[PDB]
Amino acid sequence: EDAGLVAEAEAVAAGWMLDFLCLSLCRAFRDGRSEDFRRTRNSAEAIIHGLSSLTACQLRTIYICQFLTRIAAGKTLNDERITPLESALMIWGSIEKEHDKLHEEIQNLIKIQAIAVCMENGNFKEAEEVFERIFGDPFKSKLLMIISQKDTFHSFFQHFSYNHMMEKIKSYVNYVLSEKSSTFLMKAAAKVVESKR
Amino acid sequence: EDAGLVAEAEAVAAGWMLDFLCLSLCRAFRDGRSEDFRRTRNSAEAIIHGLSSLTACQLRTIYICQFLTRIAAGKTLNDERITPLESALMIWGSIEKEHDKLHEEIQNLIKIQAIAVCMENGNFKEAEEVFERIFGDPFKSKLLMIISQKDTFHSFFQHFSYNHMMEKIKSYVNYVLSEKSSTFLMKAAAKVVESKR
Ligand SMILES: Cn1cc(C(F)(F)F)nc1[C@H]1CCCNC1
Ligand SMILES: Cn1cc(C(F)(F)F)nc1[C@H]1CCCNC1
Repeated sequence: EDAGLVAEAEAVAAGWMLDFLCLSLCRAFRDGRSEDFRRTRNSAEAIIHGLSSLTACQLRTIYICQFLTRIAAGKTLNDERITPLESALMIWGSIEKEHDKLHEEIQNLIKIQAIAVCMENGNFKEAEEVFERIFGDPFKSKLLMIISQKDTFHSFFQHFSYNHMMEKIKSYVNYVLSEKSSTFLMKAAAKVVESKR
Repeated sequence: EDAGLVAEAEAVAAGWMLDFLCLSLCRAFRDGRSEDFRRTRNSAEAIIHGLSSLTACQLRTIYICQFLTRIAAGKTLNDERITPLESALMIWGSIEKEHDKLHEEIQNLIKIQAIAVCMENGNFKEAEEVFERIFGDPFKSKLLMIISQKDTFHSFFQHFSYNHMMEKIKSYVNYVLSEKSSTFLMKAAAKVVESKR
């Protein structure tokens, strides 16, 4: 047995499992299946840990899974003092993707919602700390005012709402879902199902 | 999109990942790759948690993975007071397999080694507690004597040694390895490697 050619096959299968788990994480996120998302995320992290080295494509995949995990935990709320949406905002800006009108839309919605979710939980000191971390040198003039006067139900927040953020993210998720829908593992699995029907 | 036919495909792929991870756990166990075994075991447990229901074949697979994890931790040495080899002995007796001459050989070696590893760590009280749990109503007359006189280097233990146990287990592992070597995921992965060479 050639240990090298066996490890090479294990690496090909690890990459195949990663793409399938990303696709399952995207669908669970879109479908609102919380427990399924939690279980699939655990499987993806374990598969990723087995891989010693990742390609640029695989890095993009794991970063999407990490971004979705953070968005899923936004209203919850580890190793750092930053909030889950602030953490999603760092991932979002570092994913190797085109910075189109949808990228900026999601980015500003996450920035706004990182503050709004603190205010809605009654954490006004945290909203102030999140604000200074996100804006420390376009909407800063308005947000500082809203946070200062503790106006949780300002009309600005009703336009840039959690649902508005969640819909823009869910439409980004649908593009990733169409791109990876043709990956090896899911395509081979769907073929088996159709053979039984 | 038919949510039912998507979940069906996800279940087919989960079963495919389980067989591949079992095969990778068997090879890592046989190869002495401790860290690889640890990482693959973590991946297998996460995949198993995603599956709501398992077939008899899949139950046999997870039980082999659990048995190997326990054997790997035998000289270490959670939720119970039983030792890892005592736990391997419960799995061994409940795996749906033929009780051949190799089954009884592995069983008696595990029974003997569950006591011997306690004595070798200087845990003579634990060796006595393990003995009464394993024998509480063939070698009991001899083992009680060896444990009573704290004879860690008795010739009985040199015949039924950790290596003797480990070799019989490694030859069982090789039969499982030949049986699952033809599973979908590993066979498809190996085909890709040969296409590149
Ligand atoms: C490394 N990694 C991969 C993933 C996954 F989302 F599953 F893709 N998640 C993590 C880590 C990132 C830091 C916090 N803990 C989890
Ligand atoms: C359920 N399960 C599956 C496996 C695996 F070995 F990965 F196959 N291990 C467990 C559990 C068994 C009880 C102790 N903790 C781990």
